[PDB]
Amino acid sequence: MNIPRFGVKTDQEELLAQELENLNKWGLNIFCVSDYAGGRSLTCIMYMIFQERDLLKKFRIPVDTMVTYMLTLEDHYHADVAYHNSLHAADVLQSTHVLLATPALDAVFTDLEILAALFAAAIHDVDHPGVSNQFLINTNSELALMYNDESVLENHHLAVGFKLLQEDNCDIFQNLSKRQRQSLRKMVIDMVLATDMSKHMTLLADLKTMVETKKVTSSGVLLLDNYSDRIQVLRNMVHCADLSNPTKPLELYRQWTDRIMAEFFQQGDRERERGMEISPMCDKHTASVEKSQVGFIDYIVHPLWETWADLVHPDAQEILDTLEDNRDWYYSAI
Ligand SMILES: CC(=O)CCCCn1c(=O)c2c(ncn2C)n(C)c1=O
Ligand SMILES: [Mg+2]
Ligand SMILES: [Zn+2]
Repeated sequence: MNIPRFGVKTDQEELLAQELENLNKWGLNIFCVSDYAGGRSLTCIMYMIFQERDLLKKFRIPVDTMVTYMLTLEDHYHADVAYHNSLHAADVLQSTHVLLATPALDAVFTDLEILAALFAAAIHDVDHPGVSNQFLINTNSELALMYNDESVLENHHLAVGFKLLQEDNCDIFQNLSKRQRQSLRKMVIDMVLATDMSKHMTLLADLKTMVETKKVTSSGVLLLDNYSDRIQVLRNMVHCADLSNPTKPLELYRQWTDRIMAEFFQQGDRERERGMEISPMCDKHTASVEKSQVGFIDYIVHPLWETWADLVHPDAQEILDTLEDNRDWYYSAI
């Protein structure tokens, strides 16, 4: 291919150039990006980010190969799924891109660790069917049997993300050294596996413990002396970016909330048809969208982002406020 300016073919190039000025900002509107990029946000944003960080040249990644992988990856997100489609992936990627550039983490991560995090973010939900792990377990699916009921979807996301590199002209890591490929794989595994919600408690516990014994340079920049600490920060970062929806401008968060409930209810419908015990928040006949988000933010999202903010202080101060404003907004919408 000839490679379009912003990676994708668009009829609204300038309206798109407008939004991409927010590429490095929390305030980026990915819904607009999707609209202006013919529904290919993940391909667009990943291309932009990779140019922005000079990652194509750094790792000697042919552009045509990069674009072919990204389109392939995007195609394996399900368009009929309400929330867990390529838009969610583009969102999580871009948030991750911002969280990497946060001042308190300046010159901490290697280029490889950066590359891994962005690759993990992009693939973390590929080929999601629109139902939870427990649904795949209860139905005795092939997937749940392969992976022994443990992080089924997440394991599936890793398998699919990596196997796609083998489709014609998709090997974006072809010029990486063996050592680097080995190392990237590990990091990506750890990060994607950390997006299983049942890992959240331990993840946050470790992050909290990290925060209490943190050491800083003269500048305010965090000092992560060794590898083990860094991947712990990377795991939490992608996890944060994954649950970053309620930290965004209210206009966006509400649209995310609508997408997730549609997905949730659609599972519930299917659970009902099959006479299965309905999963939490999936019963359209008894679910309070507004209560659920307040519980979610109170028990999961605030504790998570608070701890992250302590770690990167004071870089996340505005993000934390926005979460608290959004919490309040949903509290009063009951
Ligand atoms: C709007 C948004 O952030 C959806 C992505 C998170 C999905 N999600 C949950 O995972 C969840 C939840 N409550 C408990 N849990 C474990 N809610 C409300 C939720 O949306
Ligand atoms: Mg996931
Ligand atoms: Zn996700």
